[PDB]
Amino acid sequence: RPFSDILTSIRYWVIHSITVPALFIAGWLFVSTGLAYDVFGTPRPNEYFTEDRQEAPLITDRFNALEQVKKLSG
Amino acid sequence: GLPWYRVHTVVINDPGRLISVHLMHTALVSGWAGSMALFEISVFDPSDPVLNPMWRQGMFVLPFMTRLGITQSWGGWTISGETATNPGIWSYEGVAAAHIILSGALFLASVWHWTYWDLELFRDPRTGKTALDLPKIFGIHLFLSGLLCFGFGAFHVTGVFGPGIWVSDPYGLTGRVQPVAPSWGADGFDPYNPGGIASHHIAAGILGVLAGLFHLCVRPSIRLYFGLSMGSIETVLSSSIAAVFWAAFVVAGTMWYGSAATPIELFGPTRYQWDQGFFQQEIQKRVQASLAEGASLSDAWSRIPEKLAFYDYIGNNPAKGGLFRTGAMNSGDGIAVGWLGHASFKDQEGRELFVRRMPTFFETFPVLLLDKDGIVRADVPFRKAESKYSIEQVGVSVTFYGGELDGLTFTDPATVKKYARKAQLGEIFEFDRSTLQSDGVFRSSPRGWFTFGHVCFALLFFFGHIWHGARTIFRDVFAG
Amino acid sequence: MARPNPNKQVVELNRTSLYWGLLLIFVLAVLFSSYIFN
Amino acid sequence: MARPNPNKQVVELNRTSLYWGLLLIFVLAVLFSSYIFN
Amino acid sequence: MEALVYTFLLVGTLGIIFFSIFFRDPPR
Amino acid sequence: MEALVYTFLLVGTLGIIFFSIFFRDPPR
Amino acid sequence: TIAIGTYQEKRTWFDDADDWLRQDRFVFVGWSGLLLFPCAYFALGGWLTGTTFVTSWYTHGLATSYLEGCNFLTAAVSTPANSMAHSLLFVWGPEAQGDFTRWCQLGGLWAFVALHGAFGLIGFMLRQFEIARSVNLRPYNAIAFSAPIAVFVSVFLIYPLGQSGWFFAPSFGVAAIFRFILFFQGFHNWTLNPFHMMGVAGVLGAALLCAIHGATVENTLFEDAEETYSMVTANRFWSQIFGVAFSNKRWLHFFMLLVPVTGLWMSAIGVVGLALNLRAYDFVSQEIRAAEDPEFETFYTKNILLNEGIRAWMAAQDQPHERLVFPEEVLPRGNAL
Amino acid sequence: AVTPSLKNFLGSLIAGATVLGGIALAITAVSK
Amino acid sequence: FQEPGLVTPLGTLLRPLNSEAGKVLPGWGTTVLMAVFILLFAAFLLIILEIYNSSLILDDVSMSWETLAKV
Amino acid sequence: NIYGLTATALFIIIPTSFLLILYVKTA
Amino acid sequence: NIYGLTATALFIIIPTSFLLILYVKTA
Amino acid sequence: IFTVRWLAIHGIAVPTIFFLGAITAMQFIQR
Ligand code: CLA
Ligand code: CLA
Ligand SMILES: C=Cc1c(C)c2cc3nc(c4c5[nH]c(cc6nc(cc1[nH]2)C(C)=C6CC)c(C)c5C(=O)[C@@H]4C(=O)OC)[C@@H](CCC(=O)OC/C=C(\C)CCC[C@H](C)CCC[C@H](C)CCCC(C)C)[C@@H]3C
Ligand SMILES: CC(C)=CCC/C(C)=C/CC/C(C)=C/CC/C(C)=C/CC/C(C)=C/CC/C(C)=C/CC/C(C)=C/CC/C(C)=C/CC/C(C)=C/CC1=CC(=O)C(C)=C(C)C1=O
Ligand SMILES: CCCCCCCCCCCCCCCC(=O)OC[C@H](COP(=O)(O)OC[C@@H](O)CO)OC(=O)CCCCCCCCCCCCCCC
Ligand SMILES: CCCCCCCCCCCCCCCC(=O)OC[C@H](COP(=O)(O)OC[C@@H](O)CO)OC(=O)CCCCCCCCCCCCCCC
Ligand SMILES: CCCCCCCCCCCCCCCC(=O)OC[C@H](COP(=O)(O)OC[C@@H](O)CO)OC(=O)CCCCCCCCCCCCCCC
Ligand SMILES: CCCCCCCCCCCCCCCC(=O)OC[C@H](COP(=O)(O)OC[C@@H](O)CO)OC(=O)CCCCCCCCCCCCCCC
Ligand SMILES: CC1=C(/C=C/C(C)=C/C=C/C(C)=C/C=C/C=C(C)/C=C/C=C(C)/C=C/C2=C(C)CCCC2(C)C)C(C)(C)CCC1
Ligand SMILES: CC1=C(/C=C/C(C)=C/C=C/C(C)=C/C=C/C=C(C)/C=C/C=C(C)/C=C/C2=C(C)CCCC2(C)C)C(C)(C)CCC1
Repeated sequence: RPFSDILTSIRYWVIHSITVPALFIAGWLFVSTGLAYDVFGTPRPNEYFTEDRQEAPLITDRFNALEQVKKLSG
Repeated sequence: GLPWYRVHTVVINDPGRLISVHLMHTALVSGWAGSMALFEISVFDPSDPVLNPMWRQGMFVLPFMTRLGITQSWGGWTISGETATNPGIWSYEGVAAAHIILSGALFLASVWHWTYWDLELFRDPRTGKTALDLPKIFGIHLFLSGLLCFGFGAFHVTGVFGPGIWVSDPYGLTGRVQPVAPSWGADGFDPYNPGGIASHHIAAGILGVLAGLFHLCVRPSIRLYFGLSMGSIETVLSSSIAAVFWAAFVVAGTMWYGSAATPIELFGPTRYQWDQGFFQQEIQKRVQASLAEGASLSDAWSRIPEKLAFYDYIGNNPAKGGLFRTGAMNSGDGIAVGWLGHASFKDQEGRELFVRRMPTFFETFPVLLLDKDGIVRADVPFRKAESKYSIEQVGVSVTFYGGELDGLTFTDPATVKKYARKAQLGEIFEFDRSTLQSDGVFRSSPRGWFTFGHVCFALLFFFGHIWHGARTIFRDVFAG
Repeated sequence: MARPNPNKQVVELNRTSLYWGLLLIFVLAVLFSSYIFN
Repeated sequence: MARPNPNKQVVELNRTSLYWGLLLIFVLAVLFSSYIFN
Repeated sequence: MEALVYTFLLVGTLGIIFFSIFFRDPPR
Repeated sequence: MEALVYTFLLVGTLGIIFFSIFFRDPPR
Repeated sequence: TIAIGTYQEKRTWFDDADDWLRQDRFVFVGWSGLLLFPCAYFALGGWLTGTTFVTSWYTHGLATSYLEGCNFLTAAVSTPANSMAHSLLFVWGPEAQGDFTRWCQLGGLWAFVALHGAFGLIGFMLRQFEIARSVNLRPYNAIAFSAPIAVFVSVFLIYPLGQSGWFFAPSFGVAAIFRFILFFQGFHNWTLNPFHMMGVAGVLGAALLCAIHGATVENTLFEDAEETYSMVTANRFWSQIFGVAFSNKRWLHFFMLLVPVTGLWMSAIGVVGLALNLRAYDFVSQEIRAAEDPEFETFYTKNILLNEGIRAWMAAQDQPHERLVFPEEVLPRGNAL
Repeated sequence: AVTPSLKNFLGSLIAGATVLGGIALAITAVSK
Repeated sequence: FQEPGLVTPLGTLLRPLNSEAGKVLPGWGTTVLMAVFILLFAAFLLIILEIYNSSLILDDVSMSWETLAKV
Repeated sequence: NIYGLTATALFIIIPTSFLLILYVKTA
Repeated sequence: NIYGLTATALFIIIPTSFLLILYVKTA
Repeated sequence: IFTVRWLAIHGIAVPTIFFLGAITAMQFIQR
């Protein structure tokens, strides 16, 4: 299927013109609404240093690491 | 004519000469084994198996013999230390002579097979051209390998007929050869259980016997026969090299991380034991238990064996040597002679201080003395640098508990500085560097050298596998 | 005794090969002797 | 420039000559080094 | 005496270069 | 270390003898 | 013997799958594609997602992502903390226990990227073999490509396995790779190692050969089958100028192939040597001579002093798990010498 | 015997088997 | 070249083994068994690797130097 | 440093001699 | 004894190599 | 309509445009 025919097709143009902005705004909202911070766990600029911990985190655990990160996080 | 790098390709389609060259290589290997064992015995010093074990003398081939029960020497001396019973026929010199004799016999066999290369055995009965039935040859050889594996598992290691194998306590204090009872539960799969080795060898031998019998009784399929091209012999070489470097990787890993097949009694401690404070934790727990019994601090510390304290020394760490720092470990920092004692540092006020042990990854770590809380209180400043918390200003003092210098105390700034620098490395020891003119730089125990060499060969053999597989798959275009 | 071996061949290498080999050995030597002596 | 030299010749020496030469140098060496070291 | 060994190696390498330059094997 | 030098000279000489025996030039 | 040499026999489903896979399409799927396209794809994703959203605030105590305000150079995918040791960090493993957010926080994404990328490299060189077989050509490309696989395995897999854990492996990122380079310089004295010397010689010689061959071929073209460029003219020119010139085209192109592969293989052997801390770090004779005679001083002594400075001034923050605090009087300085 | 890690390993194993089966079924269906 | 090789008692004893080189079965043979057993061996190797790595913890398994004293 | 001297001497002598013998045989 | 070692080494290298060069040229 | 080329291009592109939108919005975030 040569590229020229698909490029000149009207159906292609309309469907891509309606979908591309949808994905663009989807990403915009996904980052601006803060869902990215929660899903990927990156702290926002105002909770890097919780009041209990004023230094950088440190793990010191291999198996029992989950609640360790819970304590370090938040 | 052929290039310099193809001279050995003549034997590809000449089975007799192939047999001859393989015998000759086996002869070289056995002769190396014998000669290295003889030199090994000629150089070894069994005077002090406590603070001068075999692994500190650059003993590479002897530990493998020691692992499988051979402990007695014809010279009377024994690895355990005593003179023991009569050596018997099976001794280190015995194994060396046996390997040399075997190498010579294989040399004669190789010469015989070289002279007589044309044999009806290799010729196809149907057609005059020479042919080799690779699947069936594999069948016989796998059958033999399975039989040998089952025999080793059920007779030698098990102790039913043989002596068994080496086993030692977790902390490598007392260890020697015994029979091993096979373990069939899940506990037999952990790396640190000899019964795992016994059960493994038995089961692997049985399954190898079954697989060899099958490959003997059944012939390949046409689709497989032409896809894998088992007609040619090159594919066999490629697959063999693949399995070989897999084995090399596995063996190197098992050596480096430590397993029941490499006891620290005769291979040296592993670096991860020093990193995680294995022996340090052991000594601390034992001394704490002794103190709880009511004995005084000096009395409690005096109970610790010299061997256990020696294992907690940075010098005994394979990850500290140098690529070109050749020689035995003793050539690096002398031969250990006695243990001075656990050195405790206390400041003028009374608080106890502890030197920050050098991490295994550094080479010149500055010395710091830490308080129980974890705050730096004293430290030797950089050379000819400004001083604020040096030894003199704080005036720390050192007292030795246990060992040779038990009870003695010192307050001289130079002496305490030197002893703090020493304790940085772990437990302090007295070394007679004059005997071998020790250069003062650490070397790598046999474990590190074995791992290095075998991993390098593993990579090279991966490349060899790729090359020979490439030639095999592309035979037609390569030929012309 | 067996008949003469059919697949007998001889090895050859021209002057370029000799120069390459000698240069390789000498370069490796000058590179590694510094560490061998230590 | 002058014309090509007419009496230009090339030196040759066969394998026997090489073996003789090497054996002479090595024999002289083994004989005299014992005194050179002294 | 290591210095003499180093100079020997360097001069030998230079000799190999010289011989490769001026005494080339004519093609075929 | 003179021993190694002497041994090198001796084994080198034996090598020359061996090559002169087995690797002879066929005359003409 | 029982049947013919696999001409037709029966059209089993395997034959149909093979025919579909090896179709002459825009993209050659092939069998190796089943192993290459998925894994490699994930690897790329595993990096880009890793560079974009997740953070390294817990493994290394650093901010390495666009979300936290990092340039393209600074952003990176950080290795798991040293506590994780040599765990493979399976998302279903005990460390993460199926919690994706905590799996990302612990740094398992680095392990994801590394493992899937290694398998992608395997699939790629299998693809090279497959296409070479399909076109009836010698697979010298696979032999050439074996070198980068060797370097990747020796640097990203063998090295951390030889060290305490994954923590000391390179972290995917430009600034991270620069940190790794300076880290080897400071601790292992990697520049002094003979194997690195041989590898750098190979690499620079490869670049030299590329440039010279391009210039020579482009400057001996015939006026306008037969070879476009005059080989005799080029041979004469490079024999007059340099002294030695190539006489056989096949040998020349094979040499171009041979140089870089050897260089990188030797460098990989050197990195393997470092993985066990077997480092060509010191000359004992020079060190003792400098010790006995303070006046004596060479460039090597200055390099050793610089390495000491690097270690002392970087270990404070490069290895947080050690909890290292250095009093200001302890850090090396030039004037204190 | 019923430790959670074994459960997770078996889950991963069945997931990989599912992936392989899906790929094989897709290849067979698309081919014919 | 047509003349066969030397005749030996061991040689004639061992002829039956190296006698039908090239003989092959029709069809796919037992390749399904190869699928099954390759997969089983892969599972076994994965079990061992996760046992040694400690990523798979078992109640009986201790996976440490302290287990030498045990049994 | 005797080990270094002997190792270096062997590495110079054995392989270069090896090559020279082959080349002499070729011509 | 450095002088003896260097003299011996020179006497083994220069003349034998000299012979080898000529022989290589002849063949 | 569902060719492998289509699948490849869409699988590459869709995350690409999604991430470009995410990044451009991400740049405007007040620090
Ligand atoms: C089981 C191991 C094994 C076996 C049986 C073979 C057998 C063969 N190989 Mg393969 N090969 C192997 C491993 C093996 N190889 C590995 C590991 C590599 C990667 C390094 C290669 C790379 C390789 C290449 C690139 C080529 C071959 C070729 C060949 C054929 C001719 C041998 C040759 O090169 O001329 C004889 C070689 C020499 C006389 C030179 C030896 C000098 C060496 C390099 C230095 C001395 C080393 C030392 C004395 C011994 C080290 C021992 C160490 C292993 C512990 C022959 C069929 C050639 C071939 O088939 O082409 C048609 C070919 O081109 N091999
Ligand atoms: C062919 C492509 C391919 C390959 C080679 C890999 C390979 C890998 N992946 Mg990736 N992955 C893939 C596709 C692939 N994956 C796809 C398509 C997805 C999206 C769904 C993922 C998503 C993914 C994640 C999210 C993770 C991995 C991880 C891993 C690693 C561990 C896998 C493991 O141990 O599981 C177990 C392995 C197997 C099941 C392999 C087969 C073993 C045999 C065949 C089992 C035989 C059992 C039995 C006989 C059959 C079942 C019978 C039963 C029905 C009764 C490994 C490097 C993990 C990792 O290490 O990351 C750090 C991880 O976290 N992958
Ligand atoms: C840093 C230098 C460097 C790079 C980036 C590079 C890259 C490449 N070389 C290739 C080929 C080659 N390279 C070759 C020789 C060499 N290549 C060299 C050095 C490099 N080669 C050197 C020095 C040599 C000499 C030996 C050969 C002989 C070939 C080829 O045949 C091949 C080709 O055809 O080129 C056009 C391509 C392989 C495609 C691929 O990975 O398949 C897809 C596989 C994937 C995606 C899996 C790998 C995943 C990786 C390992 C995980 C990390 C991914 C992150 C994005 C990493 C980011 C890191 C940050 C620091 C930025 C690719 C374009
Ligand atoms: C007292 C004194 C003497 C002081 C010396 C001090 C001192 C420091 C000495 C240097 C020490 C030293 C030698 C160190 C280097 C050691 C070192 C690291 C060696 C690496 C060795 C090694 C085995 C590494 C393996 C890697 C390897 C394979 C590298 C190869 C490098 C190499 C040879 C590259 C090629 C270089 C080169 C100049 C090629 C040009 C080729 C050329 C003439 C092409 C021209 C040309 C082009 C055409 O296109 C066509 C068509 C034709 C026809 C043609 O002709
Ligand atoms: C204990 C027993 C002894 C053990 C040791 C045995 C050693 C055996 C001999 C090994 C060496 C063989 C050498 C062959 C040498 C040789 O003649 O090879 C020639 C070969 C090409 O030859 P051809 O195949 O074209 O020749 C066809 C026929 O005519 C035969 O030559 O080149 C190579 O394959 C690579 C050569 C080495 C690499 C060359 C380039 C890189 C090195 C140069 C670096 C210079 C420095 C640059 C940076 C500063
Ligand atoms: C500083 C610059 C360098 C200075 C040094 C230069 C050195 C130049 C080379 C000198 C050496 C030349 C050697 C030629 C060697 C050579 O090839 O000669 C060959 C020559 C006979 O050759 P033809 O004349 O028959 O050959 C004709 C042509 O084919 C060319 O050979 O024999 C001699 O004249 C005597 C040779 C030495 C004496 C041989 C017998 C006695 C010594 C052997 C003793 C063995 C031990 C027995 C007792 C244990
Ligand atoms: C006015 C300019 C003066 C320049 C002087 C410098 C000249 C350098 C000549 C290098 C020749 C290397 C040996 C070639 C041996 C030889 O005979 O090669 C011959 C070879 C050509 O081979 P053919 O094409 O005839 O091969 C045909 C095939 O069938 C194989 O025979 O030359 C090349 O391919 C290029 C090699 C460049 C390699 C450059 C390496 C440079 C290393 C320098 C090391 C210095 C160490 C210093 C220590 C202090
Ligand atoms: C069939 C696959 C279906 C899609 C699986 C999900 C993929 C998307 C992942 C997004 C993150 C979700 C976070 C939960 C992550 C998660 O799924 O954990 C689920 C589970 C652990 O969860 P728990 O046991 O704690 O949960 C208990 C219940 O509430 C059920 O979750 O782990 C597994 O049993 C295996 C999961 C494998 C999932 C990865 C599939 C790929 C395996 C590797 C295949 C290699 C094949 C190689 C062939 C040669
Ligand atoms: C005949 C006989 C006899 C005797 C015999 C003998 C005595 C033998 C010996 C033998 C021997 C005595 C052998 C030896 C061998 C050795 C070897 C085989 C070695 C090898 C080596 C190698 C291979 C190396 C390598 C290397 C090096 C050098 C280092 C590093 C690198 C490398 C790896 C390269 C008698 C009379 C009794 C009787 C009859 C039989
Ligand atoms: C992890 C994960 C996964 C997967 C993932 C993936 C698959 C991803 C992908 C991803 C992707 C696929 C991404 C992409 C991205 C892209 C980007 C991010 C781009 C960018 C670009 C740019 C930035 C550009 C720029 C430029 C240009 C070139 C043009 C103009 C100029 C400039 C320079 C501006 C899994 C399933 C395993 C699990 C879950 C999670």
